[PDB]
Amino acid sequence: AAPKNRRTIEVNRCRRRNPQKLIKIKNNIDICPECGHLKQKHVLCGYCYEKVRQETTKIRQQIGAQEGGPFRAPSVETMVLYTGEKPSEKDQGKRIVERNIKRPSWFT
Amino acid sequence: ISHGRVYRRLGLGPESRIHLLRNLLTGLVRHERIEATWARADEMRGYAEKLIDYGKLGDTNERAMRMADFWLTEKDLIPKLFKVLAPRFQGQNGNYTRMLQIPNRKEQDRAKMAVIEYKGNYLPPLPLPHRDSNLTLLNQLLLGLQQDL
Amino acid sequence: VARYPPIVASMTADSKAARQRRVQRWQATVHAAPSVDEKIRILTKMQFK
RNA sequence: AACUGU
RNA sequence: UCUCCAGGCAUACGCGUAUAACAACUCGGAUAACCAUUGUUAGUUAAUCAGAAUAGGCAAUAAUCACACUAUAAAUCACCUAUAACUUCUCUGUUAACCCAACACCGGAAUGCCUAAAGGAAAGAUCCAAAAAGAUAAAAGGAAAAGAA
Ligand SMILES: [Zn+2]
Repeated sequence: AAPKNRRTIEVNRCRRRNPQKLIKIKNNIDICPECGHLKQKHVLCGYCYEKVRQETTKIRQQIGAQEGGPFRAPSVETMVLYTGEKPSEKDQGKRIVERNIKRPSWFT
Repeated sequence: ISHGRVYRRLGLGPESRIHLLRNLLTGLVRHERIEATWARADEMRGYAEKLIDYGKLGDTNERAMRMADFWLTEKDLIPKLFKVLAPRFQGQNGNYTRMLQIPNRKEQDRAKMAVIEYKGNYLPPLPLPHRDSNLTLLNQLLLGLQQDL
Repeated sequence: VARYPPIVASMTADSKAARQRRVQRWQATVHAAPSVDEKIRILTKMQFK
């Protein structure tokens, strides 16, 4: 079955310009205090998350080199230490990861 | 028609879902923080919490050893669960896993993204939300009400 | 008294370590070839450039 | 005839 | 690294640079990632692999592990006699995920070895509508198992 006649632009225009078919505005936009960038109320910041995710790779890269092989996951707890920080007695008996950078302000 | 459903349909079948969940659980244990789709992350959150209980049960438990071996493909992790994860969560009675929403992937599919991590980990803290301080005008007004009461 | 599983690569995985484990399984069969001629046959039954 | 949601 | 799949490798034929590196992100891939796209530069190595004198004389009896043994469809130049020449290694083929089907077509495509050590990925996301298709399961009964004519 094919259309019996051409559909008029006016009829077509009304269909596409009906409110149901139009793009709706969003009121859930929020600001990120940490980075000062926009975010949604139910969505986290990304500018700061970029630092966190990349820092994780840098920390993970250090971990990968230290292990040196697959299936080498330690059976003991692990800790990350940055330059200017010295291991404590409580840190004994735990895998220690050394980071050349200083302790990040956000990281505690 | 998803009324009363308590299980998500993932993978190519129920076995694939277990294997896909098994792979996700193994990866999470190794790294302690993994980013995945929100639907899949929610489904696997319950499994991770129960796994910590199995570690708490004890190494000598035959069921735990069988459970740990099946769920963890990489066998180096089996000592870790009983000697790293289980000792860490001994004080905790639950809520071992923290799941939060991440901005959706800009990969042309706009999948809902979430991050699931084990609490008490050595990884850098996630950017968690901070509640409003009591110094705010509304809270201070409520503080005055509290003092009167 | 915990029967910890061996820390080895999974046989069915698609990786270098898994491939080596699969290679060892065949190499065990070669070690299990009694006759010298069978050893030669197994080693030479496939033609390669 | 059996067989099975025919 | 993990999960799972199980025709792979050589030659022929055909194709003719689709090969490889770099740089691009417009066009091409029926979307991206990435390139198979665009531009530039590079490539395939052979005395061993492959392709590119004359005149006379004379021939009964297959193979089949060829012996026995039979059979019927009836199944192999040589070597002698003369003549002629008289010290040689160049040329060409060699790449590729490739061909015939208007297409990056669920089609067609010879031989040898071997059957996973080789070769691979069904999941763009979310929802779990109805209806429809495919698959699995059936209380009691058995046309409302593999047995006979
Ligand atoms: Zn921020």
